[PDB]
Formats: sequence, C-alpha cells, structure tokens
Amino acid sequence: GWNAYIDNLMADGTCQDAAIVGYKDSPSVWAAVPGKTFVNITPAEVGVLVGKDRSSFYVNGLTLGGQKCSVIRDSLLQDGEFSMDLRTKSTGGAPTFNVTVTKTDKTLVLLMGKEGVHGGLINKKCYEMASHLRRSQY
Amino acid sequence: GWNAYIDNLMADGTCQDAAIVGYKDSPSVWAAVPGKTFVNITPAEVGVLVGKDRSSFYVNGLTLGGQKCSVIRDSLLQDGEFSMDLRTKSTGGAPTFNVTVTKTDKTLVLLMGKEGVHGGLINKKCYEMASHLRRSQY
Amino acid sequence: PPPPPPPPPPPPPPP
Amino acid sequence: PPPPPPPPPPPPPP
Ligand SMILES: *C(O)Cc1c(C)c2ccc(O)cc2oc1=O
Ligand SMILES: *C(O)Cc1c(C)c2ccc(O)cc2oc1=O
Repeated sequence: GWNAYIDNLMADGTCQDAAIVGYKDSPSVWAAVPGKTFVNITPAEVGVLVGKDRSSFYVNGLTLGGQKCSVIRDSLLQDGEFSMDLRTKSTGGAPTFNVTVTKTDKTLVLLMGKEGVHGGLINKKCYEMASHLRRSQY
Repeated sequence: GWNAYIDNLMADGTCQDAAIVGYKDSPSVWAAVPGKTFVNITPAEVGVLVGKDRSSFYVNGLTLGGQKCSVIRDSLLQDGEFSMDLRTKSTGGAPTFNVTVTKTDKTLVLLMGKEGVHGGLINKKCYEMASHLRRSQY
Repeated sequence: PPPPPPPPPPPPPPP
Repeated sequence: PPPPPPPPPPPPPP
C-alpha cells in the first residue's frame, strides 16, 4: 500500500502530516494522514504546485488542503533538487509550520513538521523519500 | 540483487573487499567483490565466525577466504553490538588490513579496508549496513 | 475521477 | 549445496 509510505514518514514523530499525491493526468492523493489537511488536497492545488506559472503564488500565496501557505523556496521543477519549501499561514496569531513538497516522476511527496521543527529537517526527510521513489522509476 | 549491496559498500573507495554471507543452515556467499578474498569464504569459516566456541580463535586465529586473521574485539553474538573486529595476518612485513564482520538475523556482512584506513571507519561502515538489514528483518 | 494508483515499490525500512 | 539466496530488501541510499 502507498499508505505504508506515510507510516514511514510519520515514524520519528517530528511531523504532523504527510502525503503522496499522483499529479499526472487526473491528480489525486494516493496516500495521506487521516483527518489532517493534506488528505484534502484538490487537483486545483496540485495544478498550481506543478503549474508552469511559478510567479503568481509568490504574490497571492498558495493553498494545500485548503490551508494557506507562503512559498519560500521553489526548485520543484529544477532537476537535482525538485523541492519546494513553504510555511503555513498563521491562523490569526496561531503557530505556523514548515512544509516541503518534493516531486518525482509520478508523485508529489508532501510533509508538514510539528511546531518549532527546523524546516531544513523537514526538507531532508522529504528529499530522501523522493530520491527513493526516483530510484525505482516512480 | 544482493550484488547491489556490494556496490553500496564499495562506493566511497575506502574499502577493497566486501561480502554478504548467509550463515544459517547452509552457509553461502550471497554476494562478494569478484576475484578478491571474501568471495572464497567457506561454510567451515562461517562456522568459526558464529560457532559456540568463542575462545579458540584467540589462540590460533581464523581465516577468511583462506586469509589468516587475528581477532581483536568480538561482540558478534552480543546483543546491540553484533560486530567483530579483526586484522589480516601480515605475510612477514606485508601490510595488514582492518576487517569488521557484523551479524544480522540471516546474514553476515564483511568489510576489509584498504591499507592504512582506520579500523573504526571500516567498523561503522559495516555496522550501519547490518543495521539497515536488521531493520528490514533480514 | 482518477484511476486507481499504480502498485508502489517497496518502501524504505522503518527508523 | 546451498539453496538460492532469498530476494534482498531495498538497499540503502547510494
Ligand atoms: C476526475 O478526476 C476528473 C478530473 C480531472 C481529469 C482533472 C484534470 C486536471 C485538473 O486540473 C482538474 C481535474 O478535476 C477532475 O475532476
Ligand atoms: C551444501 O552446501 C551442503 C553443506 C552443508 C549443508 C553444510 C552445513 C554446515 C557446515 O558447517 C558445512 C556444510 O558444508 C556443505 O557442503
């Protein structure tokens, strides 16, 4: 199951959400943490993540599972990296979290850290999963 | 298959030989670097490495692929350790090499460093692979 | 409506 | 004579 991948990403307790989304043809969340936000990702959101226009979200922001995010680093489409870092939008004073989206041949690996978790840590975890997927041609 | 593990252990250039050995029931070299020493390990030698008698090799030593070695540290069966450190027996003034063998549930991982490479470097390299295997119930 | 996902390859081992 | 080795698990990152 693609779900076995979510358990892996959630195992060390540093993250609060994770997701594997198929972005080709008919976008869909292949696996996610039940009851959180990533599960609620719509094809529209996947559309802008991989969209060709990589400048409009730097102005209006982004949304994942309906959760507003700010782009901080976009290398999603850049070979060798294929990663994009983000930060949730504080829900009125509330705490923001670090998110990292990595893209492979057929999927989008998403990860959201817990409150106060180094975003570079979230990034590495994410980056290493995508590399595992890319090695198997996924 | 198993041969891909040899590629991983040999990737950085610090070691000159490596081998994955299955020691239960019918001892066998599952993968080794072609034309070297470990590729010639025998079931009898695997017998000594994991045998019950853990004192006799200290007096006469042991061989690996016919190569005489001296045991230094032996925690092969010790839980949490599963490692044994050795050193080839210098053919006169010939150079000695550091060797470490680690044990998993189904395999033995062997590693031989190049001349002058720190034995503690070779030990970690080996130990980390055994751990990957172990965590994969192997 | 999306088609069922492809069969995933073996995942990495747990921590 | 040993049997064939079982299939290996996915190796670690290169
Ligand atoms: C079923 O999932 C139909 C569907 C498709 C194919 C779709 C493609 C691309 C984008 O951006 C949105 C889509 O929404 C859909 O419902
Ligand atoms: C084929 O490999 C037969 C064989 C076995 C089963 C064996 C078991 C245990 C030890 O110590 C040595 C062995 O040598 C063999 O040839």
